[PDB]
Amino acid sequence: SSTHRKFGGSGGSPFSGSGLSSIAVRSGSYLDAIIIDGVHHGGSGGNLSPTFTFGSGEYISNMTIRSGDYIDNISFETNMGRRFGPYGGSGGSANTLSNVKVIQINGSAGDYLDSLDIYYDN
Ligand SMILES: [Cl-]
Repeated sequence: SSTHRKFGGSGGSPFSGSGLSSIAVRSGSYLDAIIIDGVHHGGSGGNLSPTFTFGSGEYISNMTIRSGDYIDNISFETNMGRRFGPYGGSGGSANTLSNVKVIQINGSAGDYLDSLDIYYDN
């Protein structure tokens, strides 16, 4: 296999997302945490989003991340046309993974979400 792309900065401690079955975030001006399959990655600040639960073979087909030294914003669309976000702030540069299949979301987090490493098929 896959392509991957890293977003964000160097802080935090690494994590792996595991199978992409459900996602929620905590955000304010930037990302406090991402919660993947009920597992928390990041801090306790900001506001907690609703949980997006993927339906049977649903996957992320478009994803937009705004980031700088931290992850500032996340949004995505799925192959079924469902949407998540945006959650976070303006700030950072924006980048979109367009018409892909996201297979893993790994990253690094502490009290905030420092970085994401997105693995995807083009
Ligand atoms: Cl930042």
